[PDB]
Amino acid sequence: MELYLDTSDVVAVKALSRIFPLAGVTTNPSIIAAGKKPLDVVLPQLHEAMGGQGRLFAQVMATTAEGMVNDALKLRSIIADIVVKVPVTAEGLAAIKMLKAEGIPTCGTAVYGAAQGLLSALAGAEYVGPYVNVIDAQGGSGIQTVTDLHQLLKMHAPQAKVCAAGFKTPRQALDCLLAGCESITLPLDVAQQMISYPAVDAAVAKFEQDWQGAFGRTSI
Amino acid sequence: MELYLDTSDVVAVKALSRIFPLAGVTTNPSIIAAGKKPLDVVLPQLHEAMGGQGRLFAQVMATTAEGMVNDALKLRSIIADIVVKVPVTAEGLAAIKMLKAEGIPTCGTAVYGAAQGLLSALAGAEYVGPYVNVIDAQGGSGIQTVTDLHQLLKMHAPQAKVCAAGFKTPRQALDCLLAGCESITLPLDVAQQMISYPAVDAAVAKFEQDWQGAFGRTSI
Amino acid sequence: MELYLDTSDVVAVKALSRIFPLAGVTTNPSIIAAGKKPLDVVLPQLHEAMGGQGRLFAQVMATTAEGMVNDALKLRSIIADIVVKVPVTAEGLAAIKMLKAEGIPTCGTAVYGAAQGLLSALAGAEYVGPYVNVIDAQGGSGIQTVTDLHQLLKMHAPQAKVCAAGFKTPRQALDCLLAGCESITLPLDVAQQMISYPAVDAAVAKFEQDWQGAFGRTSI
Amino acid sequence: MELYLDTSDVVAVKALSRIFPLAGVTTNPSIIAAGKKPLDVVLPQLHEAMGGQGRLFAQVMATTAEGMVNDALKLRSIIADIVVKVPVTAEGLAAIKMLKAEGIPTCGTAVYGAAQGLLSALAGAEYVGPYVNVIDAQGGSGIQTVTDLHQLLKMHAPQAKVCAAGFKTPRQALDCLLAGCESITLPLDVAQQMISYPAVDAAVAKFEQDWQGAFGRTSI
Amino acid sequence: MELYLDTSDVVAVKALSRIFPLAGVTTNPSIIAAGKKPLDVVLPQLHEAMGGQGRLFAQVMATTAEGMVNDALKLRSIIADIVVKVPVTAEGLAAIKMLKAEGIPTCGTAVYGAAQGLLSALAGAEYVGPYVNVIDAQGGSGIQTVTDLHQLLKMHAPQAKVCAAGFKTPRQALDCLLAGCESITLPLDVAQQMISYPAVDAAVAKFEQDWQGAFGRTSI
Amino acid sequence: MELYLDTSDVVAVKALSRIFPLAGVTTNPSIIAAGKKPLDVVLPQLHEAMGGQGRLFAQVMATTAEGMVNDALKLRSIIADIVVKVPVTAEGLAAIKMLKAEGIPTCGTAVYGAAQGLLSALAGAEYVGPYVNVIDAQGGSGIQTVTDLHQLLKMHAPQAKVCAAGFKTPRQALDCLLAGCESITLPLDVAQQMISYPAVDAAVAKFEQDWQGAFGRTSI
Amino acid sequence: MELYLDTSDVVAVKALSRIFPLAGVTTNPSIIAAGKKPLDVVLPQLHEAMGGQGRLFAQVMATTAEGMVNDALKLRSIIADIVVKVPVTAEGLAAIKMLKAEGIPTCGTAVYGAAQGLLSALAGAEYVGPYVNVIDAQGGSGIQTVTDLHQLLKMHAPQAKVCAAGFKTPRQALDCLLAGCESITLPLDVAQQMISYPAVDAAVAKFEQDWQGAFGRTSI
Amino acid sequence: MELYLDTSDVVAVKALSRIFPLAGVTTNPSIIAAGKKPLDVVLPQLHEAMGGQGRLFAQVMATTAEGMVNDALKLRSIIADIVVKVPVTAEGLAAIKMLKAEGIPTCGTAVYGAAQGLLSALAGAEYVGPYVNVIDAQGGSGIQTVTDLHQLLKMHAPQAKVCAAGFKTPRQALDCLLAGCESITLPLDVAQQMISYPAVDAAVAKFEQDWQGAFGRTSI
Amino acid sequence: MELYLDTSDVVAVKALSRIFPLAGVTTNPSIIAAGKKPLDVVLPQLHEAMGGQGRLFAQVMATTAEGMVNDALKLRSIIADIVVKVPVTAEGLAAIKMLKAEGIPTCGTAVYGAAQGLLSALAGAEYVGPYVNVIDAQGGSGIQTVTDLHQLLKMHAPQAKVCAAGFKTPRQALDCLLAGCESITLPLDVAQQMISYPAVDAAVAKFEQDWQGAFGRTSI
Repeated sequence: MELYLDTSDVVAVKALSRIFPLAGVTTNPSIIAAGKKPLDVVLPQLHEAMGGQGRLFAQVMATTAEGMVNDALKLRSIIADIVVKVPVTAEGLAAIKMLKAEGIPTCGTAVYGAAQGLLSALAGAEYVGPYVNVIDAQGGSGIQTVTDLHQLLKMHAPQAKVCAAGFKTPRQALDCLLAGCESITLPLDVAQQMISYPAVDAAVAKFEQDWQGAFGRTSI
Repeated sequence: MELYLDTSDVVAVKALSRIFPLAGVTTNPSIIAAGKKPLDVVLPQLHEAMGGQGRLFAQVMATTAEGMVNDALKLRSIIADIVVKVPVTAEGLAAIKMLKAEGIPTCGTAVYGAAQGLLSALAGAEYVGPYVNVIDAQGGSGIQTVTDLHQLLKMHAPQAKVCAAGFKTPRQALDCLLAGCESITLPLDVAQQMISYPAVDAAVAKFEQDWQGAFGRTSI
Repeated sequence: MELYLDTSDVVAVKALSRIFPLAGVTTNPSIIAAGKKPLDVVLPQLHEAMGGQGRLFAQVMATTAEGMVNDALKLRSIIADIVVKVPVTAEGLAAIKMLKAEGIPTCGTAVYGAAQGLLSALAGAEYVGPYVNVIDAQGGSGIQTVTDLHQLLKMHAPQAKVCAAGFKTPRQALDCLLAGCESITLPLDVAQQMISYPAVDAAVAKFEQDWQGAFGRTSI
Repeated sequence: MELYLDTSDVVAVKALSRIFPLAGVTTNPSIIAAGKKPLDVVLPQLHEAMGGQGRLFAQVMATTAEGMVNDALKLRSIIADIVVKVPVTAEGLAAIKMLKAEGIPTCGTAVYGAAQGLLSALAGAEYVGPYVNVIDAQGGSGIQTVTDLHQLLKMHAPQAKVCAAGFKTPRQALDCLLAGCESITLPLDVAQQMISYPAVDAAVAKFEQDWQGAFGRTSI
Repeated sequence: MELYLDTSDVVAVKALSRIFPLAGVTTNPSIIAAGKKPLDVVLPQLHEAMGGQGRLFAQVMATTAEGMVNDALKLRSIIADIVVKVPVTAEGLAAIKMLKAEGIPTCGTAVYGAAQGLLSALAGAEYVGPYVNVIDAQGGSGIQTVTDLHQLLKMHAPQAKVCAAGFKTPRQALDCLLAGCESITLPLDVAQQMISYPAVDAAVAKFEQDWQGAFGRTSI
Repeated sequence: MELYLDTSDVVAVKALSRIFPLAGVTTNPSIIAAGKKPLDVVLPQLHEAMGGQGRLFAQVMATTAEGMVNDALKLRSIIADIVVKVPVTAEGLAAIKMLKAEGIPTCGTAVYGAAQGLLSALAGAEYVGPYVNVIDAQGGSGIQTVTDLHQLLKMHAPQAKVCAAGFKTPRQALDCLLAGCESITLPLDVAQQMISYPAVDAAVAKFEQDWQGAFGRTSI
Repeated sequence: MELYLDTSDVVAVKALSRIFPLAGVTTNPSIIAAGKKPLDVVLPQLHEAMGGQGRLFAQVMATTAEGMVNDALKLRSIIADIVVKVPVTAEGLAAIKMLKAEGIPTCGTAVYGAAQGLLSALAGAEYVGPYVNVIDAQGGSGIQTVTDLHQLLKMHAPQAKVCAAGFKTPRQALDCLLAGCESITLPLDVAQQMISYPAVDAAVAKFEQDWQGAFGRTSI
Repeated sequence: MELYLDTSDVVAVKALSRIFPLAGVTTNPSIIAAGKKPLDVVLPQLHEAMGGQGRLFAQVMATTAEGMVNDALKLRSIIADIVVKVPVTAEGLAAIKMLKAEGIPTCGTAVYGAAQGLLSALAGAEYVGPYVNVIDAQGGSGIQTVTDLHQLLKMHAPQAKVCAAGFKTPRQALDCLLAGCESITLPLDVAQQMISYPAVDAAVAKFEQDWQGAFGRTSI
Repeated sequence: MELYLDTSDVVAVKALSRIFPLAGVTTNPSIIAAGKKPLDVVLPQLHEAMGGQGRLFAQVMATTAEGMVNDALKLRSIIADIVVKVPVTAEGLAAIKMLKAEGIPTCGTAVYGAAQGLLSALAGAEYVGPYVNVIDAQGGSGIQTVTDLHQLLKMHAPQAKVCAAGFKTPRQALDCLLAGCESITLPLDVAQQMISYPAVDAAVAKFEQDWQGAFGRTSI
């Protein structure tokens, strides 16, 4: 499974890169705007924070398919192996098709339904990104949409993967993973929650207390 | 998965060919009549609109099996690699058998039950076309019939595929695809509905608004 | 069960009132605009077309809760026993609360999720109308949302009913009814489709043919 | 449960009335034509065969709703307590409504879908008759349609009952009964099959053989 | 739940009457033949062995319905409150109907299918007896038949009960009871197996051993 | 999937051989007796009707295993590649074992339970034939028995196939096929029913009507 | 729900009586032996520890049914309202029957199967005690046996309750309660585990810490 | 699937070897004692009865692991390819381990739980024998235990098989086989019941009767 | 499947090594403290007790990731092929990553959720050890967490295994194994319970009694 980070925070990415088995860092225009720095500056910094390896995601700005292709070329110039993000629209689907014809990896973002994600995957997208929280806030079920999308990708576009995003709680990520999602991207808060357990600290303290009682020291 | 268009509209087929990953265009005598132009004039136009590639479907008009074979030969003369469509009747099954013996690819159309579609597939048809809307309007369940037909084809005629048609809503197409259908043909209204999401437009607008707020421009 | 018509066509309502066991006619601002006539003119006409009985639904146009209440009072003045419709918003929920305090029956329209419909029902709404086709076109599942809403209403607001709307096919209405919906409103096309079966005509013709063969007469 | 006979055979009805707990005899124009005698002659004969009790069903022949009501009045004149049968069409639904207004029991025949049967039941029909064999031969599932219709009647029209017909095997009748159908009508072949078991005869013969072995006689 | 004994063994019936909460004793011609004594001699003995209470079952031996009625009258003369047993045949169903008209309780024996048992129950039988062992030995499933019969009786003939018989193992009786059967009749071997557990004896021995260890005695 | 015909009607077999994708013709002593001609006369005629290809089934008539083997040798002499049919009895199982040792393909007929069919398959039978209608008329469930038998053959005798027979309706055949049966044999009535749909004829008529309206002719 | 304690520890019973909503205290000969004091001494002490209320359980020690009845009379003399415990054996069932006839409340202990517990309940026992841990250690499933016993008691002996015992973990008690058990008896260790949660202590500490931070005190 | 016989009856084994596709003969100390002859005499006789082929099972009698290994060596001396049987105890598990180290095939008998059977299989046993009847008589479910054991063996010890024993009815064997058991051992009564069907005899008689009616003879 | 022992008792490990098919011995700081001897002394003793083979587990004691790596190196120095254990924390995950980079096998202990275990497995852990009892004593479900963790490992980290720990009853271990866990570690009490069955002893005694009755001796 590929575990990505949904942030542009370089310091946090560096801090969590040595803890998590991160497969990359994933960004969207809102995240970049929150970062306040441009792509040509952020993307090298995020790549360095991951140790020079990993896989970066960036989203296009244009609305026309040709503009999306030009933005994809710019992103590939900034980062050689970047994976574009492209909203799944009519122009988005056209741009995905052109990028597939051009050999540039593409990702179908702004996916709200299983059929839309499947269309993006068939167009040539390597990843299809549904936002669980946005779909849940749209009155639907993000987990059900993600499960349907994963089933469709596996049975119809086996070369495509689902990169579920938009998690408010670690339970959402667990549910998405149990649905079979081949990839997942977590925000900093959710990612930190996934590893912070007070029960683990209590158990470690109890182990150390028993060690002191039986030996009188803490090491070894 | 093969995604076809259930239309004879050349302009719309050309417009949607660059958006959708179309595997071809599918037609029936009613669609052709609505197009008001003959097969020898439409089929070349539909093939050109698809970019010179793809897989066209045309339906025979004869009632006798020998007449159906003659119509299939005429269609193959018009388009070299066309896939005939043949109603699944006694004469239809006979014609499917003869076409299989002749190497011409055939498609079992006018399928109202899973067993009828399985008979068409066993006769030699590569595709079996159940009309979801017609079956639903016949008092039955189009999705259940399509699921049964797909299961029967997969476990009895693995070389045959289900090309579900007759969709009034994108949800019907999604349900058919989740049932495992190897192919699907959408009408123009349904196909357009599959890619038009106001929520996607709103999300893109929000992304651009954040981009402007944080940088003051729209591109890159 | 209450069967309503989602139309403002007075002639069609009159024609279908003697066929269907209609409980009333349901209208929304788009339907009224398509009707091209004002509420003070349409509503008496629709009531008369129903035979002077039944239950009419009309939707408020104000955005503020107090304006919503004023529009509700105007509608009640036009039709004594009309059931208002109110979009389920913050101001919509406030207006529903005031109308409940005022004894005016209210309906929660523009419902996109089960929880929103439950909030409308708890505020005091007698009906909660989710549009199945709109929710389906929003990337979700209209039938699943309707089922969840009905379950919530039955186990939490037993005095409220679900009036499922927005049907493209009779199968959607059948699925909603099988989910337990206490009410359903159909457009003219879907309502007509539910009663027109060619198989029934063929069976009646066969019965008459057998009657002629055995008796040589058509009547009795 | 109400057990009816789908026949106009007076001798067979008399023979099976003393065996089965028959609730009535059910007829359709094809059955009457096979009988070769008119309603004014058959219906008194069928009523007498049942012992002067039971509940007879006869089907109207008119196409217009007013003609349907006239035929219903004629049938009621022939048999005082007869239950009409009326195909579920637009004119059929209108005639059902008029008969309900007139206090004449009505039955919705020629039912091909659950929604059509529910419409007939809501119009005022006490019984809704789906033909399992006809629906099965129409490419659908008769048992599934009957189950859906029964669920709809129970949860929406509790005063209506399902009288499943068109059985080729006793297993179909068993499946319909297990679905909860409140009534069932069997043809003579199926009805006779339901009670004829060679295993029962063998077991009785074995019991008599043991009785002879232990006692030497057959009686008592 | 009514617990009966499928035997004519007077000594064993007396022995097990004080252990089991028996509702009566059930017999068939084979069991009586194995007993080697006539009904007029056995039935009083079986009634006395039960303490003068309980409900006895005896089976008719005639083949014609009138003969079955005469045998039922003879049995009622022998035992005032006996419950007849009548094979579910055409003549058996006729005899059940006559006995119901005569007020004599009847039981539908020789039941091999759920529908046959339902017919017997509708005819007027208070109990319906399927033999689990015989149905299992006939290639079918005795437990499934019993479950279907119980469901049919509960939803169609609520006044009738299922008295499952023909058990080779206590697990069969447990499965029948878990299916909801209102009554059950066990043979001597199965009935004895239901109460003989070596584990219970071992646990009692352990309890007594602990009592001796802590106190030094066995009583109190 | 192998589709056989359960008949000895040479003319009907010839008529349906060019329509259906028949794998052969299947016969039993009752069918042959209805044909009124001997095996040495029928079997060559049935083979010729099938076009000189296909796979014929004939049933032995002896009661002893050695007699069954002799009858199998006689049948193989009449038709070189015939598949014997052998009732699954003790002598039947012995004969199946001897035929397997002799290299003659064998078929286990007269199968009433899943265990009996599995025993026949293990003995060496290539096909196991359960009669759905006979099992259904025996009080059990033919479809359940067929499903259990197919499961057992698949997990225990993978070299054996289930050839379901005894169909009264096409729905039974569809249910058997959906259970996974590798083979099916249909009678003439059921087989003809599977391909005759009035809806298909109506749809073809509508297609021709649209063709005439838009073009003014019927061909091409 | 009745919550009992499976112990004879008077001090612990008194300590836990003010914490738990105990319905009584339950004992068996092994527990009493571990207590090292006789029934005439323990039972008054246990009753006093519960505050003079509640319902005590004691087990007979005789093997013969008459001896069991005598022990039950002795126990009732010691404690007026005690609920006896009686192993479900042949003599145990006889003793249960006599106690039911005598008006003494009885409990079926040493229950290893659902059928044995149902027999005890039908004999007249008000409670049936399956030992979950003993059944689990016997190779079976204690939770499944308890669920089956509860279903049987509810559908056959509605006046009887299941008092599940023999718990090693609180999860076993939770599973038994979720199965519908009307009563449960916990050992001291399991009962203490049910209320001791370190997470609750941590949450309370956090609440008090926030209270101190925001106000600077601990009370109110 | 491997079909064994649970007997030491040489004459019955010889009689049933030519009917059943027996894979061997299985024995236990109780069966041998019923045979009244020693292993050195019975085992050669049973091997000869099977035709010199098949796979024999014999059970050790020692209580210590070393004595168990000595008994296994003695059994292997008597029969070269015998499959030992070893109760799954602590010493039994030790003996299974030693026999696996020694290359002697071993079988885990006296299995009462899925975990015990899995332990035996992991120790090295090729077969694991649970007695369905004994487990059922122990208050548990033999079929559930067998299913759990088979699942555990398949997912944890794929080289081990389940040889279900202790059948009172053929339905138990059918249930075990449907659970996927790779082997089964039947007693003579159950084995004979599995092949004796009166319905098959009746069907054969009907076939011969039709043959006589149409031809006038019995052969061919 | 790998069966480990969750103990540091050298004598018990030696005793149970010849009975169980142990794959190793698992230890934690609390277990080691209970052992009262250091790792450099216990680990050689535990390895010797297993016969010089097996796979030992030891847990690090440091809190920092670098200290965890140093402790892992010390453990590997003590035992060449030891499998470390590392609590799944942020520092624990970092240490797991470094150990994977260093080629040292690692185990993710102190796992309280499926997602935490999956993170440990992705970081590089060969095993993931959730404590069933510790999770159950935290208000959750240990079996459900173990099942979710195993599913996640199989579908996302196929190279990792689940080593379920913390069992109070053999039923917990059976449930974990039925969930598919590739490994399991048992405490001495639970391990002993899995092999000690009084029923097996009774069956062996009965076998020996029959042997004496039929032969008069105990051996062979």
